[PDB]
Formats: sequence, C-alpha cells, structure tokens
Amino acid sequence: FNAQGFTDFDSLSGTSTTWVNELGSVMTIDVDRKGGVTGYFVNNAPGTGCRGLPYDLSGHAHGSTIAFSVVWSNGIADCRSATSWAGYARKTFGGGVQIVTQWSLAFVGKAGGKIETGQNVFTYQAYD
Amino acid sequence: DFDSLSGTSTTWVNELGSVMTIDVDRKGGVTGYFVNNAPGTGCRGLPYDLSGHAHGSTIAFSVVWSNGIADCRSATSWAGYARKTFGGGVQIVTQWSLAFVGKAGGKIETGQNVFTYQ
Ligand SMILES: O=C(O)CCCC[C@@H]1SC[C@@H]2NC(=O)N[C@@H]21
Ligand SMILES: O=C(O)CCCC[C@@H]1SC[C@@H]2NC(=O)N[C@@H]21
Repeated sequence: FNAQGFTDFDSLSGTSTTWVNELGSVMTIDVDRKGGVTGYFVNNAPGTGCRGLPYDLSGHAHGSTIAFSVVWSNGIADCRSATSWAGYARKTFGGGVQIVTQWSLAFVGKAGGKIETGQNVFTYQAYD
Repeated sequence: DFDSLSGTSTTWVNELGSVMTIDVDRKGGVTGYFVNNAPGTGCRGLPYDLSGHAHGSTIAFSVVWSNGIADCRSATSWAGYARKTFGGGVQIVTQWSLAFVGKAGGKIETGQNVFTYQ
C-alpha cells in the first residue's frame, strides 16, 4: 500500500494496514478484494477495560465508507460489552489517510443494558 | 442472551420493518444478511452482507449498503444488548451509526433500533 496512492477504501483491497485512533487503540485490518474486513482491535483507551488484548474485528469497506464491529470477549478477558464503528475515509492535505468514525458501545452495568456513543479518528500507520 | 445462539440461524425484525438473518459460529462470530425497509432510505428490499460478533448480553454488526445490485454509498454499524421480555427469545436494543459522503461532506447519522427475534 501507499498513503500517496489512496483514492478510497477500494485502495485497501487485498492489503494489511495498521490504524491508531486518538486514544492510542490500534487495529490491524485485512481487506479482501470484495471489501470484506477482518483483523484485530487492541483497545488502549485509558479508564476502559479489556486493554492490550487482540479482539476479532469484522466489517466491510466500499468506496468512501467503512463499518466494523468488535465484541469485547476473546476467552481471555470479557468486558460484557460490544462496540461498532461506522465512518468515512478522508485524505489529509499533508498526504495522510484517516477514518473518521462514530462508535456505539453497548454494555450491561448494575442498572443493566446501556449504550455510550462517541467519535474516533483512525490514522493510517506508514510503517514505510 | 447470545451465548444461546451459538451454532444457530435466527431472523430478527426492527421497528423500521428491516429483517436480518444471522448465523452465529461457536466463537461468537456473526455472518448473514440484512434487508432494509426503513421509510425514506435507499437500498430497500434486497439482501446486504452482514458481519459482526455476539457474546453474552451484547452484539455488534456492520452492513455496507453495496451488494452488486444497488449501491447507496453508505455503511451502518449497530451495537446492542439483549433485553429479556415476556416471551421465548430476546430483543436487541441497539444504537446505529450511518456514514455517507455527500454535498456537505462525510456525514454520520445516529439512531436507535430494537430488533425482535422470531
Ligand atoms: O471498557 C470496555 O467495556 C471495553 C473496551 C471499550 C473501549 C472503547 S470502544 C470505544 C472507544 N474507542 C476505543 O479505542 N476505545 C473505547
Ligand atoms: O439509505 C441508505 O443510505 C441505505 C439504507 C440505510 C438503512 C438505515 S440503517 C439504520 C436504519 N435501520 C434500518 O433498519 N434501516 C435504516
């Protein structure tokens, strides 16, 4: 891959790329030639659980839009929660590549079922 | 909760009239399809690929609205929890985010869906 040659998510086709959000979480995504997305999410967000473990990620990328899902359970740590992201690609003016997303985090607390929401921006990691 | 659903195929319907049929593996991995019928939306009537994960009382899944027939240039992801009510099965109480790019740029809309198991 190249951050220079990125047109939209069709450019990820048959690639393995690493993205880091503003909380320091990292996802490694394998995008097949059909826009199928699989890989791993490592949550490093301060004051959240299930940090520094790989969780299965699955989704779909097409044109300028992408959606992916993680359940916070891997048979290691279980945070009784699940997160989904939906977003769009943006080319930065410096030649970088970002996925701007909205996440929903569902969990069962003491008061039972709740849903939190926010924004993550993932930045493509060059790794040359 | 969704630990029951392991190795099963289930149909769910939300209040907007959409139907998703999900296949849950022994690992909590989810595939299947989604048929949108929400008033005011595109890509109504045809199946779209669905992927995500389910474990215990929570679930997250994603649909890109392109299937090689109709392309709405958009993607939706849902995260939700099992609510037990007064029947067999559960409802999924969800938050959805819909991403698309148009004339005011990349936009992400949000709402609630409640899916009902048949
Ligand atoms: O605390 C939990 O229930 C499990 C980890 C959740 C981390 C959330 S997902 C939304 C946001 N984006 C991140 O990278 N981490 C937090
Ligand atoms: O209009 C589009 O861009 C494609 C279809 C979007 C359907 C939305 S996804 C959120 C909401 N819940 C549904 O069941 N359908 C609508």
